[PDB]
Amino acid sequence: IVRAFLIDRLVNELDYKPEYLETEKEYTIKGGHSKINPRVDVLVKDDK
Amino acid sequence: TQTQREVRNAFLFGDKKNSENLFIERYYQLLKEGGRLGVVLPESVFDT
Repeated sequence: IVRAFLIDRLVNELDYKPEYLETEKEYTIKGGHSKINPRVDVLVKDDK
Repeated sequence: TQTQREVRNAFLFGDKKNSENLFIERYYQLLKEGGRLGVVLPESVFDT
Protein backbone atom coordinates (compact mmCIF):
# COMPACT_ATOMS: atom_id res chain seq x y z
CA ILE A 1 0.00 0.00 0.00
CA VAL A 2 2.73 2.47 0.95
CA ARG A 3 4.71 1.45 -2.13
CA ALA A 4 1.70 2.15 -4.36
CA PHE A 5 1.11 5.53 -2.73
CA LEU A 6 4.79 6.39 -3.17
CA ILE A 7 4.60 5.45 -6.86
CA ASP A 8 1.47 7.57 -7.33
CA ARG A 9 2.94 10.60 -5.56
CA LEU A 10 6.26 10.33 -7.42
CA VAL A 11 4.65 10.02 -10.86
CA ASN A 12 2.01 12.71 -10.23
CA GLU A 13 2.95 15.01 -7.34
CA LEU A 14 6.70 14.80 -8.01
CA ASP A 15 6.23 15.19 -11.79
CA TYR A 16 8.55 12.32 -12.72
CA LYS A 17 7.88 10.36 -15.90
CA PRO A 18 6.65 6.78 -15.25
CA GLU A 19 9.13 5.33 -17.77
CA TYR A 20 12.02 6.54 -15.60
CA LEU A 21 10.95 4.18 -12.81
CA GLU A 22 11.75 0.65 -11.60
CA THR A 23 10.18 -1.40 -8.83
CA GLU A 24 12.20 -4.58 -8.35
CA LYS A 25 15.83 -5.04 -9.48
CA GLU A 26 17.48 -8.24 -8.30
CA TYR A 27 21.18 -8.13 -7.34
CA THR A 28 23.04 -11.43 -6.87
CA ILE A 29 26.08 -9.44 -5.69
CA LYS A 30 24.49 -9.68 -2.23
CA GLY A 31 23.79 -5.99 -1.77
CA GLY A 32 22.66 -6.38 1.83
CA HIS A 33 19.84 -8.71 2.87
CA SER A 34 16.27 -8.45 1.59
CA LYS A 35 15.95 -11.74 -0.29
CA ILE A 36 18.50 -14.36 -1.40
CA ASN A 37 19.62 -11.68 -3.89
CA PRO A 38 18.52 -8.37 -2.33
CA ARG A 39 16.38 -6.02 -4.42
CA VAL A 40 15.07 -2.46 -4.45
CA ASP A 41 11.64 -1.03 -3.70
CA VAL A 42 11.54 2.20 -5.72
CA LEU A 43 14.03 3.65 -8.17
CA VAL A 44 13.77 6.67 -10.47
CA LYS A 45 16.34 7.93 -12.94
CA ASP A 46 17.20 10.66 -15.43
CA ASP A 47 17.84 9.96 -19.14
CA LYS A 48 20.60 7.57 -17.97
CA THR B 1 13.14 16.74 -27.49
CA GLN B 2 11.27 14.63 -24.92
CA THR B 3 11.01 11.62 -27.24
CA GLN B 4 14.73 11.79 -28.03
CA ARG B 5 15.56 12.00 -24.32
CA GLU B 6 13.29 9.02 -23.59
CA VAL B 7 15.02 6.79 -26.18
CA ARG B 8 18.72 7.64 -25.79
CA ASN B 9 19.31 4.77 -23.36
CA ALA B 10 18.20 1.74 -25.40
CA PHE B 11 20.39 2.49 -28.43
CA LEU B 12 24.16 2.86 -28.76
CA PHE B 13 23.91 5.91 -31.05
CA GLY B 14 20.85 7.48 -29.43
CA ASP B 15 22.73 10.72 -28.77
CA LYS B 16 23.25 11.36 -32.49
CA LYS B 17 20.24 13.10 -34.04
CA ASN B 18 19.89 10.69 -36.97
CA SER B 19 16.82 8.89 -35.62
CA GLU B 20 16.29 7.29 -39.05
CA ASN B 21 19.35 5.16 -38.31
CA LEU B 22 17.82 4.01 -35.01
CA PHE B 23 15.60 1.61 -36.95
CA ILE B 24 18.60 -0.47 -38.05
CA GLU B 25 19.57 -0.79 -34.39
CA ARG B 26 16.00 -1.84 -33.63
CA TYR B 27 16.28 -4.33 -36.49
CA TYR B 28 19.33 -5.83 -34.80
CA GLN B 29 17.47 -5.87 -31.47
CA LEU B 30 14.56 -7.77 -33.05
CA LEU B 31 16.38 -10.29 -35.24
CA LYS B 32 17.45 -13.55 -33.64
CA GLU B 33 20.86 -15.08 -34.30
CA GLY B 34 20.72 -16.03 -37.98
CA GLY B 35 17.72 -13.93 -39.00
CA ARG B 36 17.19 -12.16 -42.31
CA LEU B 37 16.77 -8.41 -42.84
CA GLY B 38 15.32 -6.63 -45.86
CA VAL B 39 14.97 -2.84 -45.97
CA VAL B 40 14.51 0.06 -48.39
CA LEU B 41 17.12 2.33 -46.81
CA PRO B 42 18.02 5.49 -48.76
CA GLU B 43 21.42 6.14 -50.30
CA SER B 44 22.60 8.32 -47.39
CA VAL B 45 23.31 5.16 -45.40
CA PHE B 46 25.56 3.97 -48.24
CA ASP B 47 27.37 7.12 -49.39
CA THR B 48 27.25 10.09 -46.99
